[PDB]
Amino acid sequence: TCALEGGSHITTFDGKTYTFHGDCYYVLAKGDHNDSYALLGELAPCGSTDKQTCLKTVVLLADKKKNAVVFKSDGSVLLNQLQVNLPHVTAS
Amino acid sequence: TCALEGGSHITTFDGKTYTFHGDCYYVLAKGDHNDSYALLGELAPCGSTDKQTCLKTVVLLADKKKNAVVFKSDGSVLLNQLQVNLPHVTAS
Amino acid sequence: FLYNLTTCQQTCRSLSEADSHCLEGFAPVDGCGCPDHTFLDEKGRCVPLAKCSCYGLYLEAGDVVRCVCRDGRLHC
Ligand SMILES: *[C@@H]1O[C@H](CO)[C@@H](O)[C@H](O)[C@H]1NC(C)=O
Repeated sequence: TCALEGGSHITTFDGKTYTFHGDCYYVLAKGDHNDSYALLGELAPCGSTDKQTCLKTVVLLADKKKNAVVFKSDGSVLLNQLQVNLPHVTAS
Repeated sequence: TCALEGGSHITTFDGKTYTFHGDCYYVLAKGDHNDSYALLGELAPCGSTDKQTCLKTVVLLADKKKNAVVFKSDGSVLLNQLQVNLPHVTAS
Repeated sequence: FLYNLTTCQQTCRSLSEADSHCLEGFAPVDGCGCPDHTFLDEKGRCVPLAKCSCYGLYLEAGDVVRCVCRDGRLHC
């Protein structure tokens, strides 16, 4: 289990907790082969200074990287820039 | 173009118009290989007698037959027994 | 307010599939939910098991197909 807690506290799959405070989209986990998946995540400043950062958007690029799923920080799950209704059960 | 007009007037891909008046789910078109797709359609009686039939439900079994899409006769497009919001653009 | 809310404590529409979407392997979370019985209805409060729903559109507990709408399962 990899965890991304607080604004900036990454705990890797092998222990190893560390603090980062970024401002970009970052690759959190991706499969190495050519395609499999890629999990992104926005770690941008939410408060006043640059040291007050927050997670804002989780992006999942699945199914041979042709389906993009976006998890905004107000609910609002949207598939390929279009709102979806939950639950949403598919084949993969 | 294959057309299914009225309650019961099938026009095949090669001309050949005919009248049927069924009461079941029927296979309208399906791919021959092992999977590709299958398009069903309900032709059930809607009026009083059995000769007053209507189209009621179009069922599409796509993406290696793991995704079922249902077109009821009041709008109400639903994917895998769950309502969807339109438009709904995917990879396939 | 619960401390052990899980995916498969859902409505009787989840009982219509009952093997399609349960997804074991996650962790329980804490939110608003119903107690050990009286499963969730289509909207609003959670009525008991006898007059839950019959899920197609979720029909009320007075409809006869020949399947009388009953507690969770249908006599089909
Ligand atoms: C959660 O724990 C309580 C114990 O107070 C009990 O209702 C039951 O074990 C759990 N509830 C569920 C699984 O709905």
